[PDB]
Amino acid sequence: SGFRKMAFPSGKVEGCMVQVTCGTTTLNGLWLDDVVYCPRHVICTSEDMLNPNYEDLLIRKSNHNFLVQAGNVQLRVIGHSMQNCVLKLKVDTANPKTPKYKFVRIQPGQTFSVLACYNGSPSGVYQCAMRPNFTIKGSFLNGSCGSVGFNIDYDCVSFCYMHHMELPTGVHAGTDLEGNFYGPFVDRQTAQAAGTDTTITVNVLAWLYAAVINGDRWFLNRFTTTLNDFNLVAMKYNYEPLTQDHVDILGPLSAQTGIAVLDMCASLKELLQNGMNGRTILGSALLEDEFTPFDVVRQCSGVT
Amino acid sequence: SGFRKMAFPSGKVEGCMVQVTCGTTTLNGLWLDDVVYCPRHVICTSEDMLNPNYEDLLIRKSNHNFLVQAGNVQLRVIGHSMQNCVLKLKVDTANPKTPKYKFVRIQPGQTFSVLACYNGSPSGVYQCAMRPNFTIKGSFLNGSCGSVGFNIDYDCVSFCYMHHMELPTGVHAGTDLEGNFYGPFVDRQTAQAAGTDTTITVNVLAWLYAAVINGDRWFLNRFTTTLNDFNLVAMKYNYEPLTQDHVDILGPLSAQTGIAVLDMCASLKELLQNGMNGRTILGSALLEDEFTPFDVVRQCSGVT
Ligand SMILES: CC(=O)Nc1ccc(Oc2ncccn2)cc1
Ligand SMILES: CC(=O)Nc1ccc(Oc2ncccn2)cc1
Repeated sequence: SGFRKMAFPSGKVEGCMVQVTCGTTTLNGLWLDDVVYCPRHVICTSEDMLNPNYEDLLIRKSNHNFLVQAGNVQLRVIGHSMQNCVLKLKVDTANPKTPKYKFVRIQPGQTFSVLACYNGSPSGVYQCAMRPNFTIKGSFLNGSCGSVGFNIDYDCVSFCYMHHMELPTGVHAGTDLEGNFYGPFVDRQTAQAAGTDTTITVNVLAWLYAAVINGDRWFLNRFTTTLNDFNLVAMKYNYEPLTQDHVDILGPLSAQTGIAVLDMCASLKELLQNGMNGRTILGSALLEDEFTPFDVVRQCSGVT
Repeated sequence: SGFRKMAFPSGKVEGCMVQVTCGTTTLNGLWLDDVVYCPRHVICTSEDMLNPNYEDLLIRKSNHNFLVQAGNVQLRVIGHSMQNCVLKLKVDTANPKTPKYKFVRIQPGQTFSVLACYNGSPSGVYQCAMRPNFTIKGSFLNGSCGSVGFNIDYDCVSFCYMHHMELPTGVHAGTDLEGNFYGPFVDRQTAQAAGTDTTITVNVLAWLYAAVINGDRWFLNRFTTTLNDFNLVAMKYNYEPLTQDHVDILGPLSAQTGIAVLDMCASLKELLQNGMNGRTILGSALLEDEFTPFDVVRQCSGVT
């Protein structure tokens, strides 16, 4: 029993982290097979960042201007290309620790672990969600760029995120491992205002299930609701609309607990309208939205 | 910027996790050098657990009754002893992945990462504190016993916890790696009521510092207080007494932010007396007490 914000074990990703230096910029790269992936803004000064022309900056760089260090051993760069907002550095050595891996582009509301790194050295791991405005609320200092977000399915690491930017509001923007930004963000130091940070309704319901399963039941009420009725209250509270797909996804938690999804919706409706009245749910004073239904089932069943 | 509940990278501990089976009980062991550490209740049936005589149960066991599996390779057990509440199984092979390590007994209020495991396979990592009543609020299902808590200093893993028990109230009890329980708890399935779960005041102040450093400043007030005055309010709110040692420990955060410790105490005093009024601090609706001053300095400076 007990329910924790749990990251995936980080070991398989720790074995992929390298330091990339281009002139006076150092940040992190991901070494998979004989390729190192890193933010293309490694080639930028902080002055470059105000209005970089990446293609033009890049022409001045040779393979030997990219210094790749894995632990305290330098890798030899034998090729470099730009793919969208990532650089791919071909090195002469396949990472001996390459795990089985996929590159996946996640949808907003999906959760992932981040291995926060500096000079290619891991400092910590934490669990995130891709917010509905395609930001993440990370912990990222200068030198953390190239830190990656991932899920693990048994032995297969699915890489979903690479850290590129802190927006002036202190939230985080980044790309998939094809170098495409999540949302409308760009690797330029300019005004970039995120949209509404809505609450991931389906994740909140999952976490209310997780709570019931762990003995926190005070918020269970006598009411039900309908998707359309619930969704009027969701709109009012900057909660994502709930779809029949979300209902279906919560089906197994519904089954395990014997609480119909729409009953738990009515419970959430009362929490939104009445607040917590100084009470907590799984040790939180607010409604947690960074557990997916899959996360709740994994953690509550004990998947390794 | 941003501030996250961050675990240590788990890789060095993942390389130490094995499965220990004694008859029909399977749980996790820690393989360091040629020794595997595990809860001594591996030798118990769930019936044994109601009133186990460990010495008497243990006499019936031979080296070959202990099945140690590292990945899908069996280790050969050449010795077993009981030390307090842990079994030490001598195996004929030194773990090739043994990191530099220490066994340390932490004090209440100190934080650590847990690698939650099942059948010797890691499922996740999360950050904890030893509560002032010597419990932890973990996430631990059946088969999770032998899962360990640790800090890392650069390359040296300090092991501080091994998971033994879920108390009837759903909180967690365990030992150091010498097999001594934190607090008054015992490896027996019986009424064991934890004391008052007080809030780790020094950790809350550290986290208010972390917040100020990350731009959450709304709770900064015009008041100061004294240790004795603050401590009257702490008592009332089941907060640990603040000592001059805690003040000293917060000194560097004080220096970095230019907010005297007693001013931040007066800020906390107002939060305790007035509550949050529906506001948040680093995305929490309650005062977080599972960051140490060391944790705040590490995460805010970027230590790897
Ligand atoms: C686009 C730019 O500004 N400079 C650049 C041009 C061609 C390049 O050649 C290349 N090499 C290996 C694989 C793929 N591509 C690399 C970098
Ligand atoms: C205490 C008990 O009930 N049974 C037991 C007795 C002596 C033991 O010998 C031993 N062997 C190696 C190192 C240290 N000790 C082991 C287990």
